[PDB]
Amino acid sequence: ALSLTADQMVSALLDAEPPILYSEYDPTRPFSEASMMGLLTNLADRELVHMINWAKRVPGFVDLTLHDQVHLLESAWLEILMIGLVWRSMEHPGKLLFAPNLLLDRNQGKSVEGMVEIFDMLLATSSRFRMMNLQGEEFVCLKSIILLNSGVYTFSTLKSLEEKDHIHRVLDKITDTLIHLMAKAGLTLQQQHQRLAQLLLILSHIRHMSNKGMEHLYSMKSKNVVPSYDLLLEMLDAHRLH
Amino acid sequence: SALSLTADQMVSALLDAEPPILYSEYDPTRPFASMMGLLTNLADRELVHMINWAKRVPGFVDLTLHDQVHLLESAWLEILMIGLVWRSMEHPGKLLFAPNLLLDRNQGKSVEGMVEIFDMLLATSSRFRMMNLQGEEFVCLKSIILLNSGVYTFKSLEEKDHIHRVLDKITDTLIHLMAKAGLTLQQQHQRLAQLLLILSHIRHMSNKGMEHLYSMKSKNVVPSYDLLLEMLDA
Ligand SMILES: O=C(c1ccc(OCCN2CCCCC2)cc1)c1c(-c2ccc(O)cc2)sc2cc(O)ccc12
Ligand SMILES: O=C(c1ccc(OCCN2CCCCC2)cc1)c1c(-c2ccc(O)cc2)sc2cc(O)ccc12
Repeated sequence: ALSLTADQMVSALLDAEPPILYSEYDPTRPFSEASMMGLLTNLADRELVHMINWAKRVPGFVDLTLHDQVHLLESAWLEILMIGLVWRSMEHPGKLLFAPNLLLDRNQGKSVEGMVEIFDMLLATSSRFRMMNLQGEEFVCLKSIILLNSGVYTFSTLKSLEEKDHIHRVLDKITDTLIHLMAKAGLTLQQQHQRLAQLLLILSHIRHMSNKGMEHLYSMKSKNVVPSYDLLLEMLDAHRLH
Repeated sequence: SALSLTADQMVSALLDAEPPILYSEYDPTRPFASMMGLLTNLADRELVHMINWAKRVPGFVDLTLHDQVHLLESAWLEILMIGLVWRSMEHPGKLLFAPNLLLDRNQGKSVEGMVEIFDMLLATSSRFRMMNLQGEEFVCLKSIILLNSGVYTFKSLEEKDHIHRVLDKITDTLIHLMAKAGLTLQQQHQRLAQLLLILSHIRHMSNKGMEHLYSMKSKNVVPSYDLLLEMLDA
């Protein structure tokens, strides 16, 4: 993994991209605002399975222990859902494209108590992507950075010092990769550094939205909010029988 | 105008703007639970010095008062935390809230819900330590937190463009520092990225800290709009 070129890094990330899923309901029937959370929950749950298989294709990720793979996904899963949402919504001002058949605006967000504030933050992030003219190759680098970065500070065993050093090396490679993309695009050295910072600073906002969103989901008092250790392990820990 | 400062002038302005290190307010002859009262009192006194510092960050006072207040509302606990982490850098295993208030994680356990965030703060300090973070870099990072934390949640696009122009100059300033220190272009990029990724962790800690503070049902957690505006002293 640490021997990939920038071009190989981009290529592997582009190839790992998960599909765009649809909301599960009959589109010949009228839409009901009262079904919204149900629809969003079912969508998130199905997306999680594809997220696990995307994560396994992120260079350097399966080199980690399964325990650490689980912890990174525990920390990052809602951030990853959210940056994916923002990316899908970038070309639809004022809207959030949860699915091609589930395109919502903030007035619809208002029907769920406590949701509109987060809605508004997601919309502003989509606006920022648009203002920056964020490219696909840049987007997949950012999403991989979220996966590797978000949980790396909340995990001192010898094996684990080895894990953190590996993560930091892979992160350095993704930085090189972003710079390569920007250079190949024709940006000056000054413009490369400035845009690199602009991209990375957005990740602080994505982390903020993830924490506000998590607090919001917990406030709904559903039985199931986060993916369990066991659920994630089961999905991550495949046998070699297939 | 602020946008015309050189990288060297930006660094000097930020170093000179640095706030003082305050002490905890307690009688050291008296027996030492009341931990939260001490920390609350400390943070409350730190805030006015934070406002004086923000007014000295180049470009900040070119914003409307309304927008200055919004930025401080968003950033104040992050700023207190990166300050704590910086002060704690040479004290492995402990958090230097003040020179007369140096606590370890065992003392953090005495307050329900605190030790998890305590541990995150200690880890961030260790990361700064291992990166050999310099004072010149620290004051750039802290200025970035002030300008960046609220910029995605706001004439208004003129204000945002201004903020992003100032952020760009601080990026330029960070790179300049690293170049003078003899880092290669590759190392310059990589170090900039490593520093900015730590800011996501600091945002995370601020979020969890805020939840914790709210979970204690205290008199009040966030500084009000009116308090901040008053301290800005129009
Ligand atoms: O609405 C959701 C959402 C709903 C349920 C979720 O989790 C359901 C619990 N489930 C339990 C098993 C493990 C996986 C999660 C997650 C997101 C989405 C979001 C959200 C927005 C605002 C807010 O205040 C809270 C969340 S963002 C998002 C992106 C998606 O691709 C899908 C759903 C979503
Ligand atoms: O303990 C505090 C703290 C206590 C009270 C605070 O706010 C009190 C409310 N006050 C109201 C008027 C405006 C200012 C805030 C803020 C921080 C500090 C921190 C903390 C750590 C862990 C955790 O779970 C929660 C907080 S971090 C910190 C750094 C400081 O320089 C000072 C206090 C602190």
